[PDB]
Amino acid sequence: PQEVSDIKKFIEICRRKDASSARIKKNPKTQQIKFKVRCQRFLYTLVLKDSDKAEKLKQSLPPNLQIKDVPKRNKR
Amino acid sequence: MRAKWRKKRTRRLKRKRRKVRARS
Amino acid sequence: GRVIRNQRKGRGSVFTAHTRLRKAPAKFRPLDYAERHGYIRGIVKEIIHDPGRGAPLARVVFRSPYKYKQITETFIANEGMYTGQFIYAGKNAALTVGNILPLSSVPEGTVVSNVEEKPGDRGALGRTSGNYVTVVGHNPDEGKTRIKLPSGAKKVVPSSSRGMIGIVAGGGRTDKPLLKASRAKHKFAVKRNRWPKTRGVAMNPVDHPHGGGNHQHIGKASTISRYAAQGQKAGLIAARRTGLLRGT
Amino acid sequence: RRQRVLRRLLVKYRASGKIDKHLYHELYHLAKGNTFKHKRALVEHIHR
Amino acid sequence: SKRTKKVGISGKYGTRYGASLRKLVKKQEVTQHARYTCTFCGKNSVRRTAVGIWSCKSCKKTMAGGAYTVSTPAAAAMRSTLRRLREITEA
Amino acid sequence: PTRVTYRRRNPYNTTSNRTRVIKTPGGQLRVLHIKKRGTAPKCGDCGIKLPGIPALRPREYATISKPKKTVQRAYGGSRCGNCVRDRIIRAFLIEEQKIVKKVLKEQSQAEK
RNA sequence: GUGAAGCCAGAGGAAACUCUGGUGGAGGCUCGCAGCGGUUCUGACGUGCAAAUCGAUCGUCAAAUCUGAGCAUGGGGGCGAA
RNA sequence: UGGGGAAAGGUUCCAUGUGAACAGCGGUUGGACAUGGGUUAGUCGAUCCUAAGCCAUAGGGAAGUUCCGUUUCAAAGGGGCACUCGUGCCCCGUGUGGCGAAAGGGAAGCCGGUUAAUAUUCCGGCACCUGGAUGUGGGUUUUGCGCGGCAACGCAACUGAACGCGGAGACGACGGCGGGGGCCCCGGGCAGAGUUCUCUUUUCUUCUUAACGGUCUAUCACCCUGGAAACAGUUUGUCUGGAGAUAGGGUUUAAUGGCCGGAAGAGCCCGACACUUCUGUCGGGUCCGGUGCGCUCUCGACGUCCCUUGAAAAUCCGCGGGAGGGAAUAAUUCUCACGCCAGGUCGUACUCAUAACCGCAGCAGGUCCCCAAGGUGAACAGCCUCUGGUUGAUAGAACAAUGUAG
Ligand SMILES: [Zn+2]
Ligand SMILES: [Zn+2]
Repeated sequence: PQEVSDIKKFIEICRRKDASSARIKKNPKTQQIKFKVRCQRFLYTLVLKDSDKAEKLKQSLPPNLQIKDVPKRNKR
Repeated sequence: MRAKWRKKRTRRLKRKRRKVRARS
Repeated sequence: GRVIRNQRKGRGSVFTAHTRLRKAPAKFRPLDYAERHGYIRGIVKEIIHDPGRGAPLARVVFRSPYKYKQITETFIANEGMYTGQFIYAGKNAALTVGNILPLSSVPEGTVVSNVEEKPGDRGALGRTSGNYVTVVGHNPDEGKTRIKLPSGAKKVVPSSSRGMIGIVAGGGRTDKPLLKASRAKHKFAVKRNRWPKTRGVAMNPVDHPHGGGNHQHIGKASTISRYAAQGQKAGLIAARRTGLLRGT
Repeated sequence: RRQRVLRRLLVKYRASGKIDKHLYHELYHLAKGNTFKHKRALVEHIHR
Repeated sequence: SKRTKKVGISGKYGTRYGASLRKLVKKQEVTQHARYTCTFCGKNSVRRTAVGIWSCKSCKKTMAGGAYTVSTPAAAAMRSTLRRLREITEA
Repeated sequence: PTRVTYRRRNPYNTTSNRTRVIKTPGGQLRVLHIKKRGTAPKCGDCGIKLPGIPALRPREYATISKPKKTVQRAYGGSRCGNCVRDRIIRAFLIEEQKIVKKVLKEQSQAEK
């Protein structure tokens, strides 16, 4: 697990030759948006508190990879 | 400074030089 | 009968010497050109305690005259030495406490310690806690020197024998009583397995020449001849005399 | 417990300025010796 | 508040070992646990570590001494005579 | 108040089987086996612990970058910093006293 | 439980010095659980639970204390606080 | 009389079935009988290093099986490079062999779930170490091998051969004191449960957060200014100070401390709907404080005792020294970030004991350790209780003598 303070370098990570997967979790209780991406060695997390930079960012990341919002209660 | 690092770095240097020489 | 106790000690099975905690033996340097014609210097790095002995030891570091290296030796420490001191060794070294001189470059009356019986054997004569030897007189022709030993006897040794100036540290170690069986046990448990000593008069006739009886008594005489059979020498061997001494 | 209480009080006074270092030192040694029994006794000595 | 009148440091031994031995060990025990003034740095911070080794807590120097005393009368006499002997012999 | 058990085959408390009681996100009390404690390197001639150098096991020192294992001056490691100052002073003075004595002896011998 | 050195304060005296209250925590010291041992009942059982055990009462308990694994000594030989 | 292990045991573990024999009575039950199934590792061990000790080599004894000998009166090795290619060349040397620890030294893995029987190994997620080849980003250089701080020193890097110096591995017993994790105790709040003739804003249970990283702090100690007697600072325990105290300002070894990622999507507690099953599904909650000569583990600064001073080796790092090599369109031997490949062999079931070991046996005997709740009480004393485990030792009837125990 590794942090990313800003937004610019986060897309730089996602725009890499081995970024295989990504996902998006939203917490209603604490009003938070977490962007998680899975590279070869580490798992990078970006935390946001806003509500509109969330969706607009999602169109900025490359189109080739996929994004699945995590569903509450996930079965084996 | 282990002998390994000294030997490994020299071997790595020699291999790169040999490739350059062949291309020339 | 069986073999008596003082015969079993020669097989070296249980009665050996414990030597795990001893690091090195105490000797001088070997003879060399430098010490034989001039002098060399060393540093006193540490002063340590080795178990099973009085007379603390001193670690001394010298350089090497032939190679790029440094050698370290272990001497017995004389009363007065301190860490960081400068020690000298050779023919032309001044005579202060600590120095190492050939015994011929020494005036009569000085006390020394750790003297070589023959030049090169690296120290044999006086090396216990608080003892010393004294020089008495010289013989420049056919060089030979007479010395007095800590027991009273006198000896003659070659003039190029070595001795290191001073008196061995450790002082009067044997002045306070041990006062406790535990202290005696701890004293001996780092040298040899000999402490608890049984009394031959309490033995059985199969065990010791003094053996049994309906009273505890030696029976025959206790003075044993010098040319006797192995297994008989148990008592006062070759005694010239008995009783309390008076004159000396 | 008692020793800590007395020493804690004394440093407070010296910093505030109610006493100075000479009286402080004298009282500290008077306290190490079994002189004062509790906090009340100490202040009375200071006041006198 | 003296707690004794003659026994002293040898009071740990209770009523054991006999009066004369207790009184005789006091002579060495009292001077072994004492504290002597250093010779190189001047502070009063010298204590015994081993049977013949002494060291200063402040300068970290170490010195070989007596068994139960930083120095012994026999050693001091020898050093003085030897120093006197050498000077006249070389003069 | 649940009681715990070891997790390896060594049942003895032999100064190399070190434990630590922990509570787990499952609501249980377990044990983790921890390693021994590091130690800081000492000075080459005085004996005190050098400041600015971590305290690790003798093999973990092979994965750390150099500027984290030394300080930036002569005799970086193995010397505390007060002892090194003595070295410069001592060296300089001995050299100075050397030349003056040498010149004094030769000039005096020249006088004869 | 008792309370040795070292340290703090006070009081008496012309002086030499002596007393009193604290602090501290030494000892092959002491009462007493677990472990170790085996005094008495000359108790139980005595073709036994057992080819040496069971019960009550006892000795020591911070040191000459108790103990595991690896190694050495071999029969007129070993080892033995005997 | 609980939960797990070392030595020892060797299928005793699990399922299905069962006549006779065994379980000193019975037996539908069994550690017995019959038929099948069950033990997955780069991270746990062995494998590596030496200790006490054992055995080869050079040699010398003895008629001989063999005894001594372990650095000794020995010509005893190991390092580098290039070809066309194996052949050839060039340097350093007194040498200095093997075995021996599942409790000594030692590179690296945690959580959740799963089977009738295994799991730190299987499944999902998130990491780490060693070895080997290689590329991109960044760094350095025309003053050829970095800058800043007075200083202790700091940072994402920031050449270093022969030879040499030093540090870590690396170590006794006891006494009190301080910090931290875990347990115990007290108050409030939300859910569920017990009791209720009378009383009790009542009693009980759950309220959890791993390895691995980032960032901010934490005793000792060290640096700068200045110069102390009317002596001061100060520990429970009198040590410290012109060899530089008090005071003011700083640097640094040491997290099992706070916050963030991992991480709520997990686990746990309630409520509401469905139905032969194959099956499930949707709502909530998962907080805030205090206290202590409390018990246990660990860390730190102190002190005491010794005619007692309390192991060695493999492996890794630092420094002194300056051999060689290196750019101006690139060159690069940068211990920085990311990226590629691989990690062989054997053990892993179960018991560890009033029935799985040794005592002729399913024997009141013996056999090395780890964790340790509430009450009374000085207390691991004795007595009662909760979690957890048992209810197993041939039975029924009557109460004479003599017994054993009270
Ligand atoms: Zn001194
Ligand atoms: Zn230093």
